[PDB]
This record gives sequence, structure tokens and C-alpha cells, in this order.
Amino acid sequence: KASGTLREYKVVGRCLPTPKCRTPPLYRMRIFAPNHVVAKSRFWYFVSQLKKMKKSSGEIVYCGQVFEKSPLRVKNFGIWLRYDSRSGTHNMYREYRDLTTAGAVTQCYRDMGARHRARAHSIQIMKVEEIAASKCRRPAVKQFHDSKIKFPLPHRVLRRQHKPRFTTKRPNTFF
Amino acid sequence: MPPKFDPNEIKVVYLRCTGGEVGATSALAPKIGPLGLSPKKVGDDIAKATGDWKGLRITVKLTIQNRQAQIEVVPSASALIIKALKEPPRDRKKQKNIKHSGNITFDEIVNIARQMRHRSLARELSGTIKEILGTAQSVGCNVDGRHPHDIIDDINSGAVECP
Amino acid sequence: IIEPSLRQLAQKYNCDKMICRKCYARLHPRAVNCRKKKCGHTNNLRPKKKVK
Amino acid sequence: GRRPARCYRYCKNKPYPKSRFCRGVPDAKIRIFDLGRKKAKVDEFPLCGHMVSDEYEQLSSEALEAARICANKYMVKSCGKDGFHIRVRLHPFHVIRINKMLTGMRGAFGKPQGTVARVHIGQVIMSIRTKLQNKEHVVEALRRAKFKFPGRQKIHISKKWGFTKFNADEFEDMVAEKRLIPDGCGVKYIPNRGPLDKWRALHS
Amino acid sequence: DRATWKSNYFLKIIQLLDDYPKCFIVGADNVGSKQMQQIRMSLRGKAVVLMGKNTMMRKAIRGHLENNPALEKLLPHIRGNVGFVFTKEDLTEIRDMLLANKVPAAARAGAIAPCEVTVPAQNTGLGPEKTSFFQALGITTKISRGTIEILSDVQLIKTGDKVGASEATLLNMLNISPFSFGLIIQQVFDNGSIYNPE
Amino acid sequence: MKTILSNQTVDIPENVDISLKGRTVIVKGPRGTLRRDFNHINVELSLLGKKKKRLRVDKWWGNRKELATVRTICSHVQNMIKGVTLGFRYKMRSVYAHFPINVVIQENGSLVEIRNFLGEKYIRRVRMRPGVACSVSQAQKDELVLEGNDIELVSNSAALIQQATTVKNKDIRKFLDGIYVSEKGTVQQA
RNA sequence: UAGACAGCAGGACGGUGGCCAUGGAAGUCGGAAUCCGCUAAGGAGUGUGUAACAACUCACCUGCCGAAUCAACUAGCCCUG
Ligand SMILES: [Mg+2]
Ligand SMILES: [Mg+2]
Ligand SMILES: [Zn+2]
Repeated sequence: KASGTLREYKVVGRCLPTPKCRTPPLYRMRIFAPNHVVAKSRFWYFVSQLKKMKKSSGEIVYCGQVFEKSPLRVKNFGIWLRYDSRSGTHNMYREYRDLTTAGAVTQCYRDMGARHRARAHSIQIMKVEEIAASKCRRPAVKQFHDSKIKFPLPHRVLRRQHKPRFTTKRPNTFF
Repeated sequence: MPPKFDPNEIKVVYLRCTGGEVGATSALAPKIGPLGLSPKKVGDDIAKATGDWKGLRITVKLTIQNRQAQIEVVPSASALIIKALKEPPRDRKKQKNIKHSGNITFDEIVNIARQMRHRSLARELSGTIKEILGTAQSVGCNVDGRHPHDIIDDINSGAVECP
Repeated sequence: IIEPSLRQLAQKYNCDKMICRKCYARLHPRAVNCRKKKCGHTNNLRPKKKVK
Repeated sequence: GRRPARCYRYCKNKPYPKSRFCRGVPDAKIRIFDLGRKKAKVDEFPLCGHMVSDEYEQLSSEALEAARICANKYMVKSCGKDGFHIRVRLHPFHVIRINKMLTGMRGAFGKPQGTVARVHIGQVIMSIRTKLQNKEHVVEALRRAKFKFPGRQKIHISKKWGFTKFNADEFEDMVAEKRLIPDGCGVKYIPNRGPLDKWRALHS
Repeated sequence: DRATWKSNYFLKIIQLLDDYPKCFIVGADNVGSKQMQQIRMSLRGKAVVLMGKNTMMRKAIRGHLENNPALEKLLPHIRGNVGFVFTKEDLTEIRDMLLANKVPAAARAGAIAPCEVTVPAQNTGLGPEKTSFFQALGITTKISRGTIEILSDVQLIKTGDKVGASEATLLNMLNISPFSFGLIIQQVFDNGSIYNPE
Repeated sequence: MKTILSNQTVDIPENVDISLKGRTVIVKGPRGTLRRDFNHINVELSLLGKKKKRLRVDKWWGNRKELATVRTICSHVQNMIKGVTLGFRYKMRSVYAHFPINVVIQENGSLVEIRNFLGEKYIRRVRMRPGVACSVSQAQKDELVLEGNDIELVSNSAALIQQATTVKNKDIRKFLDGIYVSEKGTVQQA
């Protein structure tokens, strides 16, 4: 799987009946992916590991997008993970800040490529939780739990360099 | 004894310490105490009757566990026989000096403690029974002019009465 | 031959040290890792041998 | 006479074991596959720590013996002469051929110099059985052993009880209920299907 | 470790301070525990004697249950090296006791010179090894048939100095140390009434 | 990670006055003046109080290493204040077995001549760094003194001597001859 | 925050050579071993030289600064090889 900017989809599914069993159980999952053609496919990936079904022996009843409930309120997210490196297979827990659940997850897949260099086909996502200001075990996020917070914008580089390319004024990097 | 309460062969020789005084914890609550049928009042009454002069002197302890009346002869106080001929009596309530008379004046107790040992801790004609009864000159003493650590290379008596 | 306190002061700078087994170096006596890049901060040390 | 082991590390050729078709091979350098107080009942030595493999390769009889000895020495010096029981869970059944060029490349089919053992991933090579206060010494022992093998191995504790196949949390209850019997260095499970005379003998 | 040792002290020292009213605290100067060790032969558990740690900074938990006054009035008095010596007994008697209940008092150097120094008109010890120790200071060293007998009566040391290596090795090695004191009386716990030891 | 702020502070006594042209510190006091530049660290220095009582140094958005510099600036300043207010004095002693050493001072306090080390005929000359003044001592025979206001030049100066006076091609565990530092200290005990 | 963790400052006794080994092992290539207490705690004791020492020293508490720290694993870029 590749990635763009991700989205959350609610997919719920069922096996196929037969003269033995008439109404089998339903099964729900919560999935993050670009669009609905891939999410259906990731669904059969997981549900096959857990239970004993396949695509020919089942049907997709509903697949739909779930929208954020409060997208203008800053939130703290906590993420539980399974990936596999070049040697073994590992678990972990990570924390982030964002407005939307989608954006936090997206923010992970980048981060893992950078620290640990894992491609998306090597990652499984179990659970995501809106965490309080407490219960945050990681300091990078606790820096920002301050009612009276401030800081400056120190050394600020010139963007827009090739607007004038040959000048006379040497720049200024103090504001 | 294994299958049920069958007292056939239980006479045993165990080891305790903290000194043979009446104490606040009494020094008579070991782990081997509650195996041996000893209530707390009598097991001290025998110990204080047994600890009469010869010897009231604090030794570590020893106890040949019998049923009721348990004798405890003087153990192998060998660092403490440096001092256990202290001018008696000194039991309790009059002990302002820890062990500080400095009046052992080694003249006879060296060889008398040497023979008093029951051929214990030695493969020698009492040479080790001198050595390990001299291993503890920390707070010891000697003749009024003699000091430890600069007399320990001389012997001036006869080894005929050793065992 | 020499006053003991001065003698101690000399031995400070010429006898009380640790030695990497690889790079054959000198280190302060309270060390656990070498200082050189030739060995890789190697964590394998001994003390210096005092005269008999 | 012996070569390095980079020449024979990978599982290239098919198995060619010792049988009526292959004759003329020596024996192996290892002959003993377990040590320690190998008689202890199931209750004395409940803890098990394993060595596990992570490659598909070949291991030699020499390697196994060297590893066997290094572990025994330290384990003695740490705990005791009878504080443990150790077992090796591999056997050298596959054979190695050598073509000696003292013709050239004509008539090439070797001579059976050697024996070696094959490994799959997840298999077990070594295992130790002892008590719980001696956990870290067990780990230290095996760690000294990995430096005798060509590969990447790793160590883990088992949830089981000893060299059995039952979970520790269940075992202890399950022996006080007459499903498991301690018949030696192992156990013996028994179900509710046989003839009752064995239920009469028990429960009495 | 520190598991069962302090699991006692979750409530043990709390219990000591609640149920049994009056006490003393003994300050420990730069001292070896010989005094705290062989104080056994000064007294017994008439009440108890036990120096511990600085748990006497943990007093909000102690006044939590409203046990006894005069408890919280010690936090400045404990910045390091102090203990606690418990007696529910006659006041002025134990005052006089721990004024000078400090016998062993061994330390090579570091302490004070409390009183005036006098003529050493005694035989502390003779050494034929070397006489430079006396020749350096330059006092009468009349030799009368090997031995050395001094008769000069003059003043050498006076109160308010700082001890040096010379007299430090002197007072260790020659079996004389009028130099160290062990553990002194300084406070009063009258169950709530705070006054001085006059 | 990165962190938003780290800061640390230094006080000043009344006797002393300091000033700053950005990252260029000016100290003055009884024993003169000192001048030192910190234009290679990227910090913000500020000075606040009645007649500039107290100094703080702070940094924004730095790594593990870049935070490590903040206390190091402060440590230098404490040293400069102490030097201009008190001044540094290091004492050095000589050691020998058979052949003693003869040290003399040619200029007022600049040039040193070491002579007869291990019975050689060669002569060793040393030049003090500027500002430092050396002079033989009293009440102990074999002893030097180095006074200065800048610890750097002193310590640099004393160590030139210690390395110039050293032995080669032998076992040094026995041959222990040289000039070795005795103790650091101050011109004034206050 | 009951003040640990780094550093400065009082140490490592008795039944006890436990006990093999004595050619040497009162800790002393070192091996089955490894109870008891004195305190507030000294381990049937950690390398050192060793007829053997006494002891040097490698857990244990009396104070200074002082706290959010400590240990063992594991994997990514860089480094030695
Ligand atoms: Mg082939
Ligand atoms: Mg040998
Ligand atoms: Zn190195």
C-alpha cells in the first residue's frame, strides 16, 4: 500500500449463507486509507487473519466515511502498533497532537519511515484513542500543556530567493 | 518422625548467637526454638540457671538441644577468652565499661585456654589452638609492658603439656 | 630518598591511570570508555601496573 | 584435514544420510545429548530457557560439542553440579562429500568426510531446566554459546513447565486432580475414555 | 533491598512519635558511630535509644492525625546530621546525662580544640627512631643517659586554631585525643511545651 | 527532541560592574578589567535589576548538545568575576633525588630558566603568556607562584613548564623528577 | 521530596584455618561449598603480594550539594573492524 492523505472508513461485512446456517454474524471494523476501493481490500486482509473467511465466501454490506465530530478542538491521540523490522516483529505505543484522527495517523506513517524506515506494507494499526492532557507518557507533547505559553520566531530564513536573483541589499534575518 | 509424631531420634546440636543474657528480645527466639517443645518462660529459666558463674561471660552461644533441661557448656570462646577471665562478677546493671579493664595479663590463660579446647580446630601439637585463640588482638591485652603486633614472634614455654 | 607527600604527588601523574587494551593509551583513573576513535570507545580497560 | 564451514553452511543439496547406499563414513564428534542431574522429577526444575534459531542453514557436530561444553563449565561454576539438566535437540543425520584434487574435473563425486545437521527457523537447538532463582545465570550461559555458531540466534523463556508441553499456571492444579501423573522426568496425561479399572486403581 | 526495613517505617516511627509522649533529639557532629554503638553500656531500653534517618522532614503525614504538638518545630533543626533519643523520664537528670554522655570519641582530625592546652608534664611515649620531630620546634631536649626528661613549663596552644597535619598525626598516633566529642544534647520535647535546657 | 526553553542565571556583587555589546562581555572591578567574546554560541544575553543586579542566559529550541552550552557560558563568567575581584594563584613544587634544580627569573615575571634537570648541560627556557607574573616563593624552599587574573593564561603557562620538564627513554614509575603543581588557590582569602 | 542517584567523609569483627587442600591458602591456580550473630551493617570475604600475615581493599549505615532517576534489552543513520 502507498499513501496520500488518508481517510477513515467504516466497513462492516458478513459471510454468505447456506442451507446449514441462515443468518451468520456481522463484523465491524474501523479502517484508515485513501479511498474505498483499497479499504474493502484491507478489510479482507485482517478478517481473514482473525476468522476463517475470504472474499468469494462473503459480502460487503456497508462501507462509508466517518466524519470528525469536533474538528476545531485540539486533541491528543495515542496509537498502538505492530510492525516488523529486518530482524523480527515488534509492538509499540506512540502519541501525537492533531485536530482529526485521520491526520494523526497520516502523521505516523511518515514518522516511521524516518526513524525506523518501515514501508506501509509492514505496518498494522490496532487502536486509536483520544487521550487526556494527563495520561500522556511522552514529553514532546507535554511541553505544550501550559496555560500561559509563549515563544518567539527565532532565526528566520529568506524564502522567495529567486525573486530578485541579483540584488544589492544583503538580507535581514531578524524579525 | 517423618510419618507422624514419633520421637525416636531428635537430639541435635544447633547454633545461635547474640549472647547469653536476659535481653529484651531475650535472644531465645530462634527458628529452631518452636521445634523442641519449649514454652517461653521455662526456656529462659533453664538458660539462666545454666549460665551461672563458670560462666557468666558473654560467648556467642551454643546449644545441644535436648527435650526439657538443655545444658550449654562454655563454647569455644577464643577471641573472647582474651577477656573472659574478667574479674567477676559482671552480670548486669554495672557495665559502664564495655571491656576495658585491660587486666588479663597473659601469664597462664594463654596455655590454659589452649589446653581447655577439646582438640578443636587444629592439625598440630596445639599450635593452631594457640593461633586462633590469638586471632583477635583487636581490643586485646598482654603483660603490663607488652603490646600486641610486636610480640607475636616468640615462644618461651614447653610443648610437653599440649594435649 | 624523597618526601612521601611529594612522592604521592608525582605518582599521581605517572602511576595512577587506566589503559585501553587496544590503543595502549592513558586515561583518568575513573574511566569506563576510551577517548580515541581508533578503537571505538571500546569499554575494555585495565589499570596500570605499579612497580614492585 | 578439515575445511572451514563457509564451504558447507547453506542447505543446497538434498539429504544424503547414512544407509545401505552411502557407506564408508566415520562417526560424529558428539555422542552425548544431555547432562546434569538427568533423573529429577518434574517438580524440582520447573523453569526452562531455550536457544532458538533464525536462519535456514547447517550446523556441524563440532559446533554442538563446543557449545555443550562452554555452557556446562559456567553453569557448574555458577549454580552447582546438580542444579540443572541440559538437553540438546538436534542430531547430525546429513552427510557431506569432498572431492580432493590431491584428471581434474572428471569423475567428480566426493567421499563422505563429515556429518552435519540442518536447521529450520523456529527450531530449537539447546534447552536448560532449572530453578527460578537461577534465571540470569541460565541466560548468561547460553549467551556465551552463540559465539560458537555461524548465524544469528536468540533466546527466550518458555511459558511451559520444564521440558513438558503444559502451561505452568494450569499444571500445578492439574496434578492435584489426577489428570497428570509424574512418571519420571516427564508426566503422563490420561483422559476419560478407557476402562474403569484404571479409574478404580486411581482414586484409591 | 530497603523493602521490609522501611515497610516497618511506613508506620513504625509514626507509631513511636504518637503513643509515647516525651523525647529528646541528639545531634551527631562529625563522629564515628562508636558512641551510637556503645551507648548500649551507658543505659538500656528504660525507654529506647535509636538514631535513624531524616524522616523528621516527613511531618505533614505526622500532624495528619493530630497526634501531639511540638512536632513540626524541627525542620530547620534537621538539615542533615541529627538523630532521636527517646526518654519519658525525669527531665533535669537526663539533661545532665547527655550534656556529656559521649565517651568513645575517635577521629584522626577535623574537630575543634575546646579548652585551653597545658604543659605536657607526662610520659606519652619515647621513640629512638628520629629526633627531628623535637628539633624542628626547638624546645629543651636534654639527654640524660638515653632517656629524655622535660621540666619546662610554657604555653604552646591556645583556643581558636585550625588543626594541622602535624598535631593531627600527633593526636592519633600517641594515644591522646582531647579533641573529639561524640553526640550532644541540644533540644527539648516536653510533649508540646518548648523551652531551653537551662 | 526539541524543547522550547532552557535558561540559567548568575548573580553579581555590588563591587563589580559589567556590560555587554550583545555577545561581547566587559567586566571591570578592583583588579582591572577583562574582555571576552561569545559570538559563536547563538544565545540571548540580558541584564536586569537596579544597576544591573543579575544576569540570565537563555536559549530557545535546541537539541541535546546545543543546550549543553548554556551552563558553560555561566561558568566562565563566575571565573572572570572572581579573577578581577580576587585573582588566581597557583603554586608549584619541584621534585628530585640526586640532582636538584635551579630556577631563576630573568625579566620581572616573564622569562624562566630551568637549569640542571637530571644533571644535563642543556638549558630550558620558558616564556609566560602576557599578563602573568611568576616569582619564587618563601617559607618553603622549592616553590614557585603564578599570579594572574585570567585562569586560562595561568593554567596554560603552568602546564608549559610541566611538559618542558619531563624525562625520556626511561621508566617513569621510578624516575619521578620534575615540577608538578601543588595546589590551586587565590591571591586573597577574603 | 520518606530527601535516592554521581561525587566528598567513620568501615569491612567473632564460633571460624567453616572446609578440602600443607609444597602453599588464618578469603587467597582453586573444587563439592557457602550456617550463625555483634551492631546500624561487615560476605564461611572481592583482584592485589603471596611460609603465612596484620591488613590493602571489592555489600552496610553518620553529613555537603541534592530529584525525577536507575538498570537490562532492541532497532534506525554514523563510526571502529
Ligand atoms: Mg548440488
Ligand atoms: Mg596452573
Ligand atoms: Zn582505545
